[PDB]
Amino acid sequence: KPTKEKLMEQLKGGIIVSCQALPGEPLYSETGGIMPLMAKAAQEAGAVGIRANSVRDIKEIQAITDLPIIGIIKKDYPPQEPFITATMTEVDQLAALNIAVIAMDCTKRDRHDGLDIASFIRQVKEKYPNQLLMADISTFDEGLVAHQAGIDFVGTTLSGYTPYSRQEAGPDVALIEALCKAGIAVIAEGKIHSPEEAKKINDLGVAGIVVGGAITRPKEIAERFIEALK
Repeated sequence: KPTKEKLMEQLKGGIIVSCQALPGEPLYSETGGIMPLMAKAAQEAGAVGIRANSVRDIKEIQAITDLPIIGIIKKDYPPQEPFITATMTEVDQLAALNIAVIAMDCTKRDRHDGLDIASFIRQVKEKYPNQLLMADISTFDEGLVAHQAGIDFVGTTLSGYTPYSRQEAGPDVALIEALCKAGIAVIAEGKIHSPEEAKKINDLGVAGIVVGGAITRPKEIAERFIEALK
């Protein structure tokens, strides 16, 4: 449980690496053991944090690194859309892992539990006052709503992954900058594919930067190489 100040010191000017592989992906292992190696690679490279999904993966990663973890549990709650740490059940399991940050879908979309997002954020903060939280959002207003509700960090991971957000390819640098200017602790995340993009984003004065697929999804990296040849 690092203080926000201490965590901000740790994350500033560095790269957080998202080490995820869902069933169906080439690096998904039913018995685990792959994502911890990815996290180890990130640590050896000089990464300042890890983003990880699932109780299993988080625990395996904790076993090999002391880097702070942003943790999520991806689980569908149909008919509603959110799946990144969608209900208190996922929050509770993540709280039990003793990790630095819990990230969760904080979009404006209808929630399975019927709560408005601000109410849920307040509920989590009331239940776990000592837990730092990150709001995965898609739009500027969603970031503002989450911040006013008491979220510690606002992340841009869902921009381009909701129908009403920016659909264009590449990182949502306009959203990142706008949130930074508004005086919000921003963790830039989503579609950051090149070191050049990462530097541009870092220059905006973000609290942190998460790079995922560009480091830890060889399939997606290879696809981009292959596409350039067409």
